[PDB]
Amino acid sequence: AISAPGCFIKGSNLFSEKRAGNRVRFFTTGRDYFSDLASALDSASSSIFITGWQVNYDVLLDGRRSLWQCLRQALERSPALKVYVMPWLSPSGSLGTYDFETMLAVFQLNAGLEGGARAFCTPAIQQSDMQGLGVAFSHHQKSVVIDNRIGYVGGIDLAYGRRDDNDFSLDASGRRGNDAYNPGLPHLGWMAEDEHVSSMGLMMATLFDLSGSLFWTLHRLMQARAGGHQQPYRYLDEAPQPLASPDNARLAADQPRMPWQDVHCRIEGPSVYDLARNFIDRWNGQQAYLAKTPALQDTALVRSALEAVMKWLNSLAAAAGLENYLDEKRNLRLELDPPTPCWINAPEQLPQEPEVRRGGMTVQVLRSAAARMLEQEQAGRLGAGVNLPLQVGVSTEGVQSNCKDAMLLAISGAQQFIYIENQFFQSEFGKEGEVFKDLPLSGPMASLRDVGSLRRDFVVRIRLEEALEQRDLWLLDWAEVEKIAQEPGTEARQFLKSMLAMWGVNAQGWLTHKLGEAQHGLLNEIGEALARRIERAIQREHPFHVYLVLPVHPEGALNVPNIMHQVHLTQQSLVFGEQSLVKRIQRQMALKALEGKSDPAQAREIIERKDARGRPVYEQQDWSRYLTLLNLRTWAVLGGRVVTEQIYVHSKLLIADDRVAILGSANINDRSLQGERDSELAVMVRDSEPLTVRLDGKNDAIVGKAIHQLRVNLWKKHFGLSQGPGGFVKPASELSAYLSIPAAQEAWEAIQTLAKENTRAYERTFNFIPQNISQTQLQLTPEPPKGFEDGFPASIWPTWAYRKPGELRAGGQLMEPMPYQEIFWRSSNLTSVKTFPPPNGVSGFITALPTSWTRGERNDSGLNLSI
Amino acid sequence: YQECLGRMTFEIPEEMEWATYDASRVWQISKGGGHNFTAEVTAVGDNGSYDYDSMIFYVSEKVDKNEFHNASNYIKGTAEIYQDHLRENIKLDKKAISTLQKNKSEEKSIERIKKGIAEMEAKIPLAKIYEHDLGIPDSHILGSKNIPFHVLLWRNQRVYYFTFSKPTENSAQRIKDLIARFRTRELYEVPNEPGICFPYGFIADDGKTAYELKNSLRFTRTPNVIFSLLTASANDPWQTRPTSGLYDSDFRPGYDRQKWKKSALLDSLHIGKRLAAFEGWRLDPRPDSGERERAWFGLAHTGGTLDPLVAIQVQTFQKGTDDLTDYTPPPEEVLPRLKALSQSIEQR
Repeated sequence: AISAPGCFIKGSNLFSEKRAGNRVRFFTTGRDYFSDLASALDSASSSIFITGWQVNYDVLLDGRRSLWQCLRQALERSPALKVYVMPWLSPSGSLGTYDFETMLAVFQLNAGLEGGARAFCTPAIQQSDMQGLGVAFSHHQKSVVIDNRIGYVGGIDLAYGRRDDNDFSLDASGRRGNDAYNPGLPHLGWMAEDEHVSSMGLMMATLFDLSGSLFWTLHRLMQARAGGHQQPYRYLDEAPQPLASPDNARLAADQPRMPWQDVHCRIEGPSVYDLARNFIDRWNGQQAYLAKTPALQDTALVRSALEAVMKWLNSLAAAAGLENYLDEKRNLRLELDPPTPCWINAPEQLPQEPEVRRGGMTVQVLRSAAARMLEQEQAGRLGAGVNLPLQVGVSTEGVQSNCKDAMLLAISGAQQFIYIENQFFQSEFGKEGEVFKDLPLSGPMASLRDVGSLRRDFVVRIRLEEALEQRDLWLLDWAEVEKIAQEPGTEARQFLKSMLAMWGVNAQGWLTHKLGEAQHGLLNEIGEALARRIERAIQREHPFHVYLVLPVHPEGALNVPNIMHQVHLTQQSLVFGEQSLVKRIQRQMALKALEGKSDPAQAREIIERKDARGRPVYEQQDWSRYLTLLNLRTWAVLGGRVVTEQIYVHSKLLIADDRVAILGSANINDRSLQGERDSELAVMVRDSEPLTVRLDGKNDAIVGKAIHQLRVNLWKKHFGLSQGPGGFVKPASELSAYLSIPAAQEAWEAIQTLAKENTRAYERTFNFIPQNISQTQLQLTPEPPKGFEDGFPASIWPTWAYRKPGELRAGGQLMEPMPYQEIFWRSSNLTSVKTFPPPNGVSGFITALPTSWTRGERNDSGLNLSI
Repeated sequence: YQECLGRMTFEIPEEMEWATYDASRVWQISKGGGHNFTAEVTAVGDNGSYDYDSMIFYVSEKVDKNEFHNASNYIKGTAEIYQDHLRENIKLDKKAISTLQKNKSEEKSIERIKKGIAEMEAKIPLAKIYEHDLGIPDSHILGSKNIPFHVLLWRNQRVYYFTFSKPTENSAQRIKDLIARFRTRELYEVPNEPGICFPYGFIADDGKTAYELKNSLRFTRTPNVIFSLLTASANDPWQTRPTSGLYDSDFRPGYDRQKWKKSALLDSLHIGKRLAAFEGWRLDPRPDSGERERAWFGLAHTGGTLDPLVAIQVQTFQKGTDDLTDYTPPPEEVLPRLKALSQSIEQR
């Protein structure tokens, strides 16, 4: 780390410092990572630590074996194995419907194992400042460390929808069950006629086999583990049957899956010790937190609940069979086993201090954590009597923002180029521009938000306004809701479901508003870091550049108010806001081009007034000299119809002058970057071997080779060049020359022109996809020959048409179906389905980013910026 | 000490101020939201409507001829940028078709893309912005090739914008008749003939054509509390509702129960002679710890089916949101003055 002035972060609260002699092997697709994980688990002998945001054992690693199967085979192979798994725990029952079977799968992981209980599970409780607002916060730590020698870190968690190939195919028939991931569409398949496994069935079956402190007592009986032979389970040990959603509906054959792009790495060296120390400290802290005695009233409630469960089991004549462990078919006592936490104090489990090796690939591990979490880990260390040796410069009390400060330092130290590829983008943008408080709430958002606007006569009879204000099912008037249901009309029949959905959305609207007072604004500073570096490049008049690759819109349907608010904040941060990235770049370029004949203090006002177009001076500048904001898209033919679908860019990768390849699990939102809300594991890898490169086509440069290859493969897939034959998207071969030049202008001009061509072809074919100018405006009462050429920007639902966008007294509606609707995909008999001619001229997956989407449209849900 | 909004007049107890369009926002008035007090203590949708060819108008605060010129500059820039986007679409389509025509490539779509290009080029000339004169002193009047619309005016450092959604072939005739009938007006001045009353303006007519106006009001003594007045004709083509801009969020605000307590607000208030309800809410601090802040809401809307609809909406703004630096008075402090104002409302 001497070839560049830029070095790692060096403060006080850092979790650890840079460690050399690491064997780093990056991963670009999910399939490769899963296969390597299968091989490493097959090699495992001593101890395994697993932590992740969402852990699923249904997933297939090598295409034939699942994660739980691989772990069980590892346990069978090694009679001295020790497995500790630490997922993230939701404080409520579930934020959504991801899964809830991780705990019972780990339970069944010890079934039939000779010897004592060699596996332990411990859900991780979030810890922050006050936690009243923090209940929503989580853990975004992803890591698997094997035998204290091989470790993993990245963004690809062992979950559904992450294993993707180089082709980016939209066909979903190949995947099984929950592996067909596409949150946007309303899934319309069905798997569990007589084949698949019900989610509730296996859990009540395990309750039958056994024969808020509920989670505490469930983990207590988990700790009191029957590792002996209890029952050979068919559906996971010799008949690997897939699970299903709570409604057990799948993605239909003619419905496209949603491609998933992510990055990951494997590590080998002394930094695996760093990851192991992190896991051990967190495990000890959570055990110490568990050591606290729960409420006696809660204990009595759980005792009554289990008594009722066993009474129901006894009443079930078929289920009332025989029991042998801790229950003995009701012939034993109750279940109040004394607590006994299992620390990681065994010297075999403690990792040995590793030596300092030279060269290789130096790695730093970055963590963000709260003061509560740090003091809990101190309590755990004192309780378990474990104190691993630490380097000089590490802290144990305070707050970490290692990912944020690391990104800031890389930005402040970059020299030529930066490439970013993320999932979110939410930083400061100033006060909102082109959006004002006098302006009425947008069309779709107002339709979602206001509840008395539609059918005032039908709402004044139900009078459920007070019911929804007071949040009471009993206060909800059964007589009035039944009267409205029995009211004549097909539109009324649909309105019943619509208003049930509205209540489901609006039932809880008072989470935390006046915690202090209502404020607006984002906190993290990555956007202004990019802007300041770009402005320094402007000031010194030397070449510099930054990319950004992000998804088109966040995961899920575009009719969810929080997703719409994230689109609003994304557009404000990117472009719309008055002091956004584009605005800051334009202001600096105008200040530079107007530095000739202008007073110093005067120029700060001279760059402000308008031109003959009416727009201010700095708006005339072109920012494409510092910014290439791009997305990813594809298309296919499934079942005889043309389909298109976005590629969700879920990776969190970052590059710094082909010398650093950042990677981890920190988004570009405040909840992950600020430090006091969520915890993660990001790494900061540094090369140790030099390589020549002609970055800008004229001047030689000395950078790394692994980083160069990683970026080359990222682009190579991004352009469709690496995919296999037979795909629907042709390769972008003309960029094979430009891929290796990130500093030459012609490279970004070529890629930008290709992006625009792809976008134009997609616009020619479709109109429901997000674009700038709405195409549903033509399908209206106004006639084209009169002289109506306005061209209004498309709304957040691009088929929504505005009669007059300035106010809301006019209003509008949708003219053609949106993909999240059911009439889009289902050929209803009373109507005729719409098909589209195939697109043409489309090469690659990258398309232009629409910066006129939702222009002058107010999409704010009024909910907490934190939640 | 009296003022008129729409077609109704009332008596004001002490000093008052109307809501007019933002001076910093005057130039971008084609995208009109409405008048405001300041950036944050506004309401939603303060503008007037008139049945003369679907007319809407705004009134600005004290601005100058530089901003008056900037307004038309913005209106021209919009059409300029649309033309640029339309031209780049043609460029991209031409490149696409040139790459498509390659050795008996995809067929049966050349006619489709060509007819698309034909439509795209047919809709090109209609987007030009043309200026007119009409012999009106200091008027930036715009419009299409033959049919004009988007009226502009500048009198007494004000702006009067008049747009019509469905102008016919005689649009210039109609709008010049309308602006001939238009006349400026001053605060605390009430005319003696039928017409329309909006802040600093009055257009006389026969007194029968439909109308719909809405504006906000605030006492200069108590800037923390504002009142928005709503007026409309009987059975108007827009059928405006009494709430009109509340979005069911000001009805049910969010707050922490730990430090404040809320209660309903049902009071008595008669507008003109008829008696009106007053349904809203109140937010009260709790004596557990130091909490000196208040907020409340209310709405009274008697009328509409036969007489003109009259609605009064009361909305409070917290201390420190803006230049205002005073605590929010409790409702019982300011409701007597609202009762005094509401009882003096009469139609012309």
